[PDB]
Amino acid sequence: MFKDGSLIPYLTAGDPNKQSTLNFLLALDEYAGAIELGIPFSDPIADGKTIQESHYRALKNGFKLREAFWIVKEFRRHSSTPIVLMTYYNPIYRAGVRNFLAEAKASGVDGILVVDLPVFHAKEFTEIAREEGIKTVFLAAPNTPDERLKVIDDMTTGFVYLVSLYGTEEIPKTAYDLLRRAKRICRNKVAVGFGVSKREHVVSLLKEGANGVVVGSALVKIIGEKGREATEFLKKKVEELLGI
Repeated sequence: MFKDGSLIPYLTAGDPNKQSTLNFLLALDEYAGAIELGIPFSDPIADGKTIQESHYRALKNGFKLREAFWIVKEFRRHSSTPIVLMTYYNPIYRAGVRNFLAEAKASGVDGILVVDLPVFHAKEFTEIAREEGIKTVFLAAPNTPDERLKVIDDMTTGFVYLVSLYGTEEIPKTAYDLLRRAKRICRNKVAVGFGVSKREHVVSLLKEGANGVVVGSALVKIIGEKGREATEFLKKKVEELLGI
């Protein structure tokens, strides 16, 4: 879905507010190869500390499941940059999968990542998304075996998203191991969410096969620091991670 060597900015929808998220996105596009928009949820038991707090914030500031599409609808008015919507199953299962997928397709969403998709509903979900034109994005952690990575790759139409609860300040060997294993198995391109925070992390991961490097934590960190005034600090951090 994105060019090799891509830096993939991740932001939580509505942190601090929807209009502000849109501002940050339009401010990081020039560096992005793709954008990942998260939908805040009550129990983000899969995310790390920093990102869990962005959800806690978004929800505090009054967020609604459909404020995310607005962010995308408006972003499109200026960019074609592929957009992947990140979410927990709950929101989708409540509003209706096909209903949710179709609506995202209308606002401009290209693909979607469901962090905790029940294997019991994975099949139907992938088929529906396909009918609706939404490329799928599946996740894998360091405790994912080669055999599941293969199953994941065969279902994936967008790209495989490798993560690490670990954190860092260096990328843990377990995450590196996961990357190597993924490149050796996945036919789809892969992006890594290993919580980068240093220019040496980006250089190293791209060098090791990561088709794309996601950058969330390091941005959400700043966002939860400067709020609306995060913009400029976001660009300097991105440039740092680029060495520019």
